[PDB]
Amino acid sequence: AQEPVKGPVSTKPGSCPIILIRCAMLNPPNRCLKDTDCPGIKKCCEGSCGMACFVPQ
Repeated sequence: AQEPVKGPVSTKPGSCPIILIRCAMLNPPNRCLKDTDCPGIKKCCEGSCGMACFVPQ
C-alpha cells in the first residue's frame, strides 16, 4: 500500500543544500536526524559529513 503522508522519520522531507560531497568516512555525530529542531523553515539534511539544520530549498 502507499504511505499515510507522515508516519516514519519522513521519507520525503526537503532537499539538502549540497555540501562538498557526502563524507563517506565512519560514523560522525549529528545535531539532528529525524527530530529536526530548526525553528523556521529548515530541515535536517546532510552537510557533507554529519547532519544538521539545512533549508529544504
